Amino acid sequence: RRICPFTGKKSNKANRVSHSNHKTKRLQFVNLQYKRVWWEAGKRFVKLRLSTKALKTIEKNGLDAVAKKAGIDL
Amino acid sequence: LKYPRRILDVYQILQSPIITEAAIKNIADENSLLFTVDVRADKKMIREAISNFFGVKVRKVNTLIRPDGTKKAYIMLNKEYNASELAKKIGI
Amino acid sequence: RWERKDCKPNSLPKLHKRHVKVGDTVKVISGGEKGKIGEISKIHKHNSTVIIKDLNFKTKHVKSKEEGEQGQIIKIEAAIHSSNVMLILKEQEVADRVGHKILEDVRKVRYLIKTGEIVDTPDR
Amino acid sequence: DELKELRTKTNEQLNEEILQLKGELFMLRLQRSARENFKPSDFGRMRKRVARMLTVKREREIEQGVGKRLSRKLDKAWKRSIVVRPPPSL
RNA sequence: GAGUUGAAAAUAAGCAGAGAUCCGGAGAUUCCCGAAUAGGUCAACCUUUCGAACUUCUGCUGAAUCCAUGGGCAGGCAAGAGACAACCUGGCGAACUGAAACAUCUUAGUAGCCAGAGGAAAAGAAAGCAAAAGCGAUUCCCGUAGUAGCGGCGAGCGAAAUGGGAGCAGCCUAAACCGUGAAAACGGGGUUGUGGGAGAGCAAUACAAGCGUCGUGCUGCUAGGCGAAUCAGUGGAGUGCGGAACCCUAGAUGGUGAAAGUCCAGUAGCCGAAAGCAUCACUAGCUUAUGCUCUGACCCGAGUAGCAUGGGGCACGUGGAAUCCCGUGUGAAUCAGCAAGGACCACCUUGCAAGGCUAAAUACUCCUGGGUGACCGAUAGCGAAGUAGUACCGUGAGGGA
RNA sequence: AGUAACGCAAACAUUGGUGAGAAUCCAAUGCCCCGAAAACCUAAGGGUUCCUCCGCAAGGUUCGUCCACGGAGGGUGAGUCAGGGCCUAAGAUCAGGCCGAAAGGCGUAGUCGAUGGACAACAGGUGAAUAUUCCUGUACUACCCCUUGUUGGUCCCGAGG
RNA sequence: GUAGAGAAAAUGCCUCGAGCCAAUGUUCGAGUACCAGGCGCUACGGCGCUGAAGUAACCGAUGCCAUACUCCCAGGAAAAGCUCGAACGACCUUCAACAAAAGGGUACCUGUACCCGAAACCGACACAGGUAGGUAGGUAGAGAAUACCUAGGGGCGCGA
Repeated sequence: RRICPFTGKKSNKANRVSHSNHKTKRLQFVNLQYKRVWWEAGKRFVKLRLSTKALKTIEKNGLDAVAKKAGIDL
Repeated sequence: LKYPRRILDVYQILQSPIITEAAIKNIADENSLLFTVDVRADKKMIREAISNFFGVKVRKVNTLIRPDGTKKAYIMLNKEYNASELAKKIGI
Repeated sequence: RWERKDCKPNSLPKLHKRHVKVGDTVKVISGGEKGKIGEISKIHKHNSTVIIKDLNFKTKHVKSKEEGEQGQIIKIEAAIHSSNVMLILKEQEVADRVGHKILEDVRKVRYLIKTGEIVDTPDR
Repeated sequence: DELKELRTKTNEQLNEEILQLKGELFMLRLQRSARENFKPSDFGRMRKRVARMLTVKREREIEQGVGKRLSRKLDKAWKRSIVVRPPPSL
C-alpha cells in the first residue's frame, strides 16, 4: 500500500478544478519514499518507506519513539 | 503402522447376497458367489471379510460398481472349497 | 387429496386428543343414527374418528381372487366423529359428560359428571 | 424391560459385546435373502441395542475427561484395527 | 396418560402400566463435499507415514562482525479465518435525468462493488452554542423555516440558535516530581477548568456507587393439568327453526353430516417443574476523592494549530469565506498562554486541542411468539395453496412457468 | 381445411404365421441397395437407450400385436487394455518476496496439468444382455518367502541416457 | 585403460578387431486344438459322435528394419524412470543389497453395458446436415475415384 508505516498519511482524494470549473478526480498521494535509515540500537541500517513528514519527525523526535508509536521494527 | 485403504468398519463391508438365477448358475459353475458391497470396499477388505467370516479361503474378488451407485462383488472361492455346499448353510 | 393429509409438526402428525377411550361404552349423540349404544373398537386419533361396533352400515364390494372368482361382498362398519359419542354405564343407563378425579391413591381417572360411576374402572 | 447391565459391564466386555452384536446383525441381514422372517420383531432391537453400548462408553469416557476431537481420534485408532469374527451362532 | 413403529394401507414382527407413541431441559453420535483443514481435486473424489497456513506459548538458535538479532527447526496448545433479509460505518463511486440543448450545478455522494461489526451501529462528554441575558455530553420527533441563505442568483439546494419532548451517565489515561532500571520500562500521586494538578496541616473518616466469588430467594420462559351448563320434534344430517332447561371471572377461537356457552379440543380463573435461561434483590470481598486552607509561578497530549499552496465538506457553487478535515513545504505558545465568537484588528464573553472508552431514546426484517385486518382468495395473494427456483431454456451469468 | 403435407427418384413382392384386428411384427423364398460403406471397432458425448417378459392411453407425421414409448425384473467382473497411485510441455496456482482504495496484480522454489515420455497377455472357448475382464493352455511385471555368499546401506548429490 | 582423482567432458596408446544393426527364419507354444464333410434327435433353432488335407509359385503393401540412408534449411519439448560414482554424505550384514534357485505364494482404486460416417451425440423433431482415429477384400483401373460384387448390413417407416 502507499501508507507510511509511521503515520497514517494516506493519499488525498482531491478533484483538480480546471479554469472553466471542470472537476476531474485526480487522486493525490504522499511523497512517501524509499530510504534506509540507520537504526542506532542495532548499529545498522534498516530499509524503510517513509513519508517525508515522518522522516522529519524521526529526526526531531528520534527514531525509536516513532517506532513504538507505530510498532514497526523487526 | 498399517491402515485399511479406508475406515469402513469391516462388518458394514458386505450387505446381502444376490438371488438371481444367474448368480445361482455361478455358484453351480465356478466356485464363485455374489455379494453386494457398499461403495467404499476393496479387494483387500472383501477378500479379508470372507476368509474371516465363513472360514473359506477365497481366490479372486472381481468387484464392479453398478450403474446406480452400489457395488457388486463376484468372489471366486478356491477350488478345494466348493460353492454350493457352502451356500447351503447360508440358505441358497 | 393433499388437502387432507395428516398434519405434521416437523416429522410427525398432530394427534389431537379425545375424551373417548378404547373399550368405551358410548351412546351416539346426534349424527344420523342418534341414540344407539355401542362399544368403540378402534380410534383414529388424528381425525377424531371412532368406529363403534355394529352400528354404521357400509355396503362395500370386494374383488376377491385373481381370476375374478368369488369377490363376494363384505359389509364394513365405518367411522363416526368423536364429538358425537357420550358415555353410558349399564347401571346408570344414561349419557353423560366426562370429568376427572384424583382418588385416594396417586392415580387420576375419569368420572361421569352426572352420575357417580367411574369410567376408568380397573387397569385392565 | 431395560438394560441395567451395560452400565455394569467394564470396557472390554462392553467392546466385544459390541462386535458380537454387529455380527449377529450381519446374520439377520443375511437371512432376509432366504426369508426366515422373524427379523421385524427382533431385527431393530439388535440395531437399537448397539447404540446403547456406544452411548454408555462415551459417558464413561466423559467423566474421565477427553475432548470430542480426542475421542474421535481414539475411535479411529480402534476402527482401524478390528478383525471380523464369525457370529457365536453356528 | 394410553395404545403405538413419520405422509398414504397393508405388509412383518415388535414395544408398552415392572410408563410404549408423545411433549420438554440438558447431553452423545453427527459418513462425504463445502472456511475445508493430511497432500492434490474436475466438489460430495484419489494418495495418504492420519495430521492445515496465521497468531500464541516452550525449546534449536542462519547470514554476516561466534555479537546482538529476525528468519528456520521442532514439541505446543486451540483462538482469526467462512454465512447473512434489511438497518449501520468506511473506502471507491457512476449515468440516464432536471436545467425544456449543455459543458458550473442537479439526479448524488444516490445506485452498485469491495471491507468490517452489531443487535443495534455511528456520535458523545465541550479548545461547544450563545449574547450583556442564559445554556450546558451525545442521538432522535415536533417546530422555528421552504424562513436566513446559497445558486450559469438559472434548475434547484436549504440551515441553525432560542422553544417543546423521548432518553439521560459519566470515567480511564499523557507529562510535573517519588520508589526501580541489565540506562527502554512497570509501580504510586494526576486529571479539572470565572484554573485545576507536582508543593504545606488532621483527632484514628463514613455514607455512596460500580464490579466480581461463587451462593441464596421469589418473578417470568422451555413441557402440562383441573376447568360450568340441556333435551326433545322437524327433515338424508341440526349447531338453524317451534317448544322446554341451565351456565356465565367461561357467548374469544377450530372443528363436529347444517350455522350452536351447555358435542369436542378448549377459554376466564387456578395449580406447575428436574434441568437450562432470563430481569431484579440480598448475605460476605476489592473499590469510592476534592474533609480544608492558604504563597509559588515547573509541567497543561509537538513536527500538531497556524501560515503559502491544492482541495473536500460544511445549507453555503471561491466568493469578505469563517469554523471542519486532508496532499506538498516551512513550522509556534502554553495559562502576566492558546482557540472560537462568519476576512482581519482590538476589548469583552465562552472553551480550553493535538490520547481513549461509554447504556438509553434511534433505523431494520430472511425471521419466532401473541393479536388485528372496510387485505387476496386459484390468471389474486409470495414467482411458488401438490417432488417451485421444480420442469424447461442458456456453455455461462441468468430467465422461469 | 379435411386443404398443403407425410422429410429425397435403394424397391419391394409373395406364401405361412401371431392376433379381435396385418402393406407396416416374425420366419422363409425371391428381387434389390451400400460395400473407402447405408460394414466392424474406438476417443468424446449421451446416460439406462442394452437384455427378458407384459402393455398399449399419449409419442411414431399412416398402421401396430411393434418399438429407442409405459410398467416390472435384470445387466456392464482386468496385476497386463485406458486413467490414477510415475514424469513433465502450453498453461494454471504460486509459500515466502515485491506492488496496489479494498478485492487484487507481477513473480521464484514448489504443486497440479496431458493431447506426450516410463511401464506387464495372447489364442480358443462360453453365453438374453460382459468378456485382451469369466474358463482352459501358455506367458510377462512388481513385492515378499527359502539358500550361498559380500557386510556394507538407501537418500540428497555429480554424470550418461 | 592412464594423464588434470568416481562418472561421463576433454589427451594419447592400445585391445586373436573385425564384424556389429533389424524385421523376417527355425523349434517349441499347437504330437493340440480348429475344421469342410458324415450319421441321429428336434416342440423344425439346437446338440450329439466322427472328422480327411492342412502344402507350394506369383504379386503386393498408404504395417515392419526406420529417429536405415541421402538431401535439404526453416535447424525440430521437457522431466522422470533406467545405467555408471566423488565430502567413498545421515545409516551400518539387527533393520542391507546383489548372481541366485528364473523355485513357492500374493497382486491397489476408477472406466468396461448400448449408440458411436449415429432414429438415441451436436443442429429445438425418429432434422435428405455436421462429428477425431483404426481395418481395408474381388474384377477392370495408374488409384483409398469410378462400375459391378464378397464379408457385413439395409429396402429408407404413409399407401393404392
